[PDB]
Amino acid sequence: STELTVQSERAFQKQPHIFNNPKVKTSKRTKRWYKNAGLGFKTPKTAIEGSYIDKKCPFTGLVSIRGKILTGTVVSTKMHRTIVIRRAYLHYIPKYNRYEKRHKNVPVHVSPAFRVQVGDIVTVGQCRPISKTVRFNVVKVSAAAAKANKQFAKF
Amino acid sequence: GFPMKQGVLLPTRIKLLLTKNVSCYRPRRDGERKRKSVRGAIVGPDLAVLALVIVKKGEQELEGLTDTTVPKRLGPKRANNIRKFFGLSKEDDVRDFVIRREVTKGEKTYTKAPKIQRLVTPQRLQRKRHQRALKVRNAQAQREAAAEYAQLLAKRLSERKAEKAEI
Amino acid sequence: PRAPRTYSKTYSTPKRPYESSRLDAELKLAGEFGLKNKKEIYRISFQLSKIRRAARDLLTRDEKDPKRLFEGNALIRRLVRVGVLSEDKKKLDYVLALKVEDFLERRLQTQVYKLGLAKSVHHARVLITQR
Amino acid sequence: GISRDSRHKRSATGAKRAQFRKKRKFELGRQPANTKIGAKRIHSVRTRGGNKKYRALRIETGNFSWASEGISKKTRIAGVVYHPSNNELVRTNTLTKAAIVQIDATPFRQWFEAHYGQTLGKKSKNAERKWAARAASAKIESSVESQFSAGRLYACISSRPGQSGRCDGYILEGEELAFYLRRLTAKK
Amino acid sequence: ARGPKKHLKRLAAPHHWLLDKLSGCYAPRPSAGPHKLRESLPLIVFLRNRLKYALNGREVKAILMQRHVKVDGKVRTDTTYPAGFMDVITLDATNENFRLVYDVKGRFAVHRITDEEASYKLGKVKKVQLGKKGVPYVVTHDGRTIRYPDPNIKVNDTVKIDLASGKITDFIKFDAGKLVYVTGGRNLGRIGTIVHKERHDGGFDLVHIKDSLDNTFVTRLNNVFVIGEQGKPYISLPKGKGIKLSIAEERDRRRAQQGL
RNA sequence: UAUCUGGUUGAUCCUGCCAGUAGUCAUAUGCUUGUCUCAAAGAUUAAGCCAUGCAUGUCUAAGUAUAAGCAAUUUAUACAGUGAAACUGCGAAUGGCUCAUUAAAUCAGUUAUCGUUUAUUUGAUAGUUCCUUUACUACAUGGUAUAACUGUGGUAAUUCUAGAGCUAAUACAUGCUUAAAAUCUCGACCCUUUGGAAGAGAUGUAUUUAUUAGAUAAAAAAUCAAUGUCUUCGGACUCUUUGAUGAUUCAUAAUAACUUUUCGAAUCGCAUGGCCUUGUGCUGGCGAUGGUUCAUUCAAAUUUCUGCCCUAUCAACUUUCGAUGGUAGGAUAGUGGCCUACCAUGGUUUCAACGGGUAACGGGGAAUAAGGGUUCGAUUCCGGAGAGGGAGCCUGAGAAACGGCUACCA
RNA sequence: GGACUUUUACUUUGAAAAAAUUAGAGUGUUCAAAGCAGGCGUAUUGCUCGAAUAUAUUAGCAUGGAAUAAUAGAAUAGGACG
RNA sequence: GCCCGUCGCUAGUACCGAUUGAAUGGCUUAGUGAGGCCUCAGGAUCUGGGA
Ligand SMILES: [Mg+2]
Ligand SMILES: [Mg+2]
Ligand SMILES: [Mg+2]
Ligand SMILES: [Mg+2]
Ligand SMILES: [Mg+2]
Ligand SMILES: [Mg+2]
Ligand SMILES: [Mg+2]
Ligand SMILES: [Mg+2]
Ligand SMILES: [Mg+2]
Ligand SMILES: [Mg+2]
Ligand SMILES: [Mg+2]
Ligand SMILES: [Mg+2]
Ligand SMILES: [Mg+2]
Ligand SMILES: [Mg+2]
Ligand SMILES: [Mg+2]
Ligand SMILES: [Mg+2]
Ligand SMILES: [Mg+2]
Ligand SMILES: [Mg+2]
Ligand SMILES: [Mg+2]
Ligand SMILES: [Mg+2]
Ligand SMILES: [Mg+2]
Ligand SMILES: [Mg+2]
Ligand SMILES: [Mg+2]
Ligand SMILES: [Mg+2]
Ligand SMILES: [Mg+2]
Ligand SMILES: [Mg+2]
Ligand SMILES: [Mg+2]
Ligand SMILES: [Mg+2]
Ligand SMILES: [Mg+2]
Ligand SMILES: [Mg+2]
Ligand SMILES: [Mg+2]
Ligand SMILES: [Mg+2]
Ligand SMILES: [Mg+2]
Ligand SMILES: [Mg+2]
Ligand SMILES: [Mg+2]
Repeated sequence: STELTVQSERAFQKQPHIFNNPKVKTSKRTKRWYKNAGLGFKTPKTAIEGSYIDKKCPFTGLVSIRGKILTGTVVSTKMHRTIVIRRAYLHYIPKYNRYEKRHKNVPVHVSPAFRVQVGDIVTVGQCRPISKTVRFNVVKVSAAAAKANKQFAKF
Repeated sequence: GFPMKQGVLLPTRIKLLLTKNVSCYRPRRDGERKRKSVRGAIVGPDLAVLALVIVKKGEQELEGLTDTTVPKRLGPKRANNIRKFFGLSKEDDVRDFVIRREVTKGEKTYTKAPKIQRLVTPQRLQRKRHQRALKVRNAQAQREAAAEYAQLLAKRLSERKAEKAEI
Repeated sequence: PRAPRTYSKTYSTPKRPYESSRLDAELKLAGEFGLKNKKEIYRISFQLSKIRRAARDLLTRDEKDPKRLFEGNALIRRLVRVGVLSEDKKKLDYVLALKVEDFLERRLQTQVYKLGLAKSVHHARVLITQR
Repeated sequence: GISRDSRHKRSATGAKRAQFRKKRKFELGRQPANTKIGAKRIHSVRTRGGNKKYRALRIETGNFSWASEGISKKTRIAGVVYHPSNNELVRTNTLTKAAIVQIDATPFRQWFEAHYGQTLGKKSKNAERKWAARAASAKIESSVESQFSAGRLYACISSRPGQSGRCDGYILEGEELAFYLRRLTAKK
Repeated sequence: ARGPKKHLKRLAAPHHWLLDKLSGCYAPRPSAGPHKLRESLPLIVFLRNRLKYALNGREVKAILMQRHVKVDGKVRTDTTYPAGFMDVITLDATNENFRLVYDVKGRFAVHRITDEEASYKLGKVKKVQLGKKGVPYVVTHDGRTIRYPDPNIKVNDTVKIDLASGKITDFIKFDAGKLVYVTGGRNLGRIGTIVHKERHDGGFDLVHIKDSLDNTFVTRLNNVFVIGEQGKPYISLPKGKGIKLSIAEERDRRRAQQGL
């Protein structure tokens, strides 16, 4: 989420230990650190191009992806910088030798390097407990908008 | 029978949490504390006994007090304590100033002295010598191992530069 | 806290309690092999019962399946070992046959009688239990 | 004691949970140092596994880095001036991580004027050499240099006094200094 | 539950020890040491249950306190000292040397080795880090730290270790086609070369293994212990040579040697 | 190891249940009871209550012996054998018991720590400690204060203890030391260059902060500021050094400082030997105990994915006084609304949330044999939880401990 | 090493996998329930086979299949390749 | 022939019901609040600012 302001806190937002020396006249104002999260997830350009802070960003932040790599589909984007995804799955019930639809909602952090919207399929990588409920971080959007522009006005 | 306890103030009894290292309590166990009654440090007619400690003798002699005298049980055991209980400098050599206690084995009187401690000895000096030695000997051996590696690393460079000149 | 001593029982009892044919059938056996119990027959029925079950199972597996080959062979050689399974009929479709009497015939009780040495199954009992 | 379990606390669904087990000491918490300014007072607390933490309560000096000059100096801590977490922390002058302080300037002044021979604000041989090498490097920065004239430099505590007994930080600079000067007056 | 657990219920003992069910209740608990609990062979077990030298546990302490047994060169006097795979056990009296190394059934075999081979060992390097003051060290599967290894030495290579000294005297890279001993899993005990490695970034590389009977199987990396070249092992293997036969093949062997 | 029979009618065929039949690591009770082996057993109700006894203590050649203890001989006038008491160290967090609580909790299988603590075992690991640095610091080794004990006492009464007099250390508390070298800052001077310099300080490890190195996605150029090494004095720089991971601000190192300054052996047992300038000189064997840091091993703590019985006569639930998320802090061993402050309005639900019930600890498993199933698991193994109920906490690597303490209730 | 990849179910084979219980091999506890022993000689100075295998399924992991059943695609061309 | 209900007897079960009835258990507002821990102080005594 983030959007705008960036310096919109009581505390000055900065990536830790990424010093920019005022004496040295640089042409980009703020030096920015990023990383390649691994498992072949391209660190998107919006992160390197970015100016947002977010210490829970998998590419510009102090977290790491390790453990489960799940996909699910976005079902709520009301929380600032974090989303909820629904993970469907059929649960096999032996005696009847058939299945029942089940689901689980899962809370995941979402870097302002991404622009997620309800409906997208999203791949998320497990990280350290990031909050009370969140153990996951949006790592790539295997979607876009789900054809939004293709319902416009009349001819 | 409850004891007085210095510094309570108060002239009665109270119950206190006591710890290690304190009057009127001996801990049975590590970190044990026990809540126990204690008598205050102010004297009243409720005391069975006072404890008094003569500070100045008087005009006349108290019977079994001033007129009898009782020798300390033990003598100095630690080296320098023997020194100070005789004032000797570190020249006199202690072994002859250590106290010796006579004791009869029927028709054999024996003589047992302490066991001086922190006595400077050959065996101690031998172990001081050794320790200082090991540090240095190790240290020297530790550059060698480093130097042998630095070589192994340097003459690896001259194999990845003679390889870079083969092709 | 010590490993369980394991156990299990060694007989099974007829579902139908009072079937007159099975009763005569059982008694005859008892009077032939010097048994004292319906249990000494109950026991063997149970032994047979599992042996057959094993064999039924093995039979459902493909011819020359490893388990079948290995575990069938074993069971056959175990049966031939004690003289219950004839040399000819040595391939488990006849262990699938196999009667109770084939088993009772091989008890020390009977063997002690079969070559004289007692001249009555009961003299054979008494001798054996008497060292 | 203070407990850091999650097992109090409702579930994400909003469910109430039963008590499962009693508090253990391995989920324990202790109370804040709320370390204040002046006259050293530090107590050690024995933490898990052997191990000491040092609980600064009262502190008057810290070790403070002038990052762009690549040096650090120990100064008196004048006082707290801005805090993003709780304004009470400022009013009471409580020292914590992230606190904005004023410090002393005079140790940093003495160094700078000895190292550049320039003096802020307003004759040896090798000394002359070294100074002449420098400059084109002594051009400070308006918003830092002006602070020296007051004898007081804004700085951000970067250590944890309740944890380590140290009250350390860095001089504010550039953008970060811009940010709090704004807050200071645009709240002054 | 409040602290380090100190007993071991017989039945919770590892199976490759071959302790009996009854006669007691507890098994020995491996002391802390060079080898993990569940992949170890406590001295008590070796001196009594394999070698049959002791009858009591009481006589194991008696044997040991005279410093008869020594492991990997050193004496060792702990009854339940954790001996393990590749370690070397020596009885000076009785002039006997042993190496601890696996069956084909996954057990630790009693394996007599010669006096010379009895003075070195192999170590899987488990990690290679840069240590304090810039000194690089390796760490082998039995928890030795060795300063200044060969720069070419990486994790998963095996390593030949003096014993008399601390030092390395040779190493073998983890390459396609190098003699391998399998230490864990079902295929514990099997031996054979290496066909190829499955990668799987982020968890459990797989190592495809073929033996000298053109028989193939797989294990997690973790379970693969390099020990030489196709042909050339760097230690002597137990009889069987880690080949594993079907229950049929093993039946036929055992009933082929039948006529007294 | 795929079987049924009796009972509705006058008789009949059905539906349908009652009854019969068989097993039960399934309990009780009754009658009866000779032999072998095997051997469960106060779970169910009352995690109700408990007289008495026992269930945790522990010493190697190798921390402390002046027992006014025993022993004598055997070299021992400091000690030296043996050894009560006591100090010191370690252990008492294991084991054993029970099943009250507990329903997304526990637990299982499967994960994670790039999210931490870790006594011990094992393997590595320490030349730096003082000081304006010639009249110099105990290192051939610095300080007392205590038990036991002696002796004077108190109370009906306990593993209660007071006043007085002694004396130990691997207890307590202090406190010296070692090679050479290189790199840094300063800099008395001298002389104008292109500039150089004697000599002065600093640099163990750990702590805290800030800063930098930690390259590598194939190749090349110009310029600014500082400024390295080699001149055939216009200039060149030629070879230029790099660890791991899927991934890091990783491992490791460098700069400026910081600290009521961590560690850097004032210890013990056996042997007594070399060496010459003959000082009781200087050296020196085997291994104990300790010690900082890293590794290892025994662990721990959290943790990902999925899986629980009945219930809608429980449909909406969650933020009171954190419910869901963001920033900062505080606290923790450490992540995290764990807690606080500011800010926002989120989070779960017919794919059953939330609530209620459970005569519910979970699992490995048990019973029943066509198959599919049904029912059970307090209970020999793994995990969890508890010690009459609650809470608090001391010691310690480890306890929110109960054969530990503190408080309240009973 | 780079640069990018519609998404699922199902099925296969395999890894990871506690013992005890269960199924089951070997062995004459005198038989048997058991146990994991034991068996050969120079029975005077020791030789030797063992202590298997199967099941272990939902979920997660890894591989092969591409039928059956879903998902996504280019129509205001904001399509595809260079 | 069968057969329905009121009414009467004996015995049993469960329902309703004044008693704003009673008991056990789990949570819990408000008020009072032990104790240890942490902290501002204190200073019997006892040392070289510290205990
Ligand atoms: Mg929001
Ligand atoms: Mg001494
Ligand atoms: Mg406080
Ligand atoms: Mg043990
Ligand atoms: Mg991993
Ligand atoms: Mg009738
Ligand atoms: Mg009739
Ligand atoms: Mg009629
Ligand atoms: Mg019935
Ligand atoms: Mg009970
Ligand atoms: Mg019971
Ligand atoms: Mg009752
Ligand atoms: Mg004596
Ligand atoms: Mg226990
Ligand atoms: Mg004192
Ligand atoms: Mg100490
Ligand atoms: Mg570069
Ligand atoms: Mg690199
Ligand atoms: Mg680092
Ligand atoms: Mg001599
Ligand atoms: Mg109801
Ligand atoms: Mg937050
Ligand atoms: Mg709201
Ligand atoms: Mg429902
Ligand atoms: Mg219950
Ligand atoms: Mg159950
Ligand atoms: Mg159970
Ligand atoms: Mg119960
Ligand atoms: Mg407990
Ligand atoms: Mg009770
Ligand atoms: Mg309560
Ligand atoms: Mg308790
Ligand atoms: Mg206990
Ligand atoms: Mg499978
Ligand atoms: Mg098995």
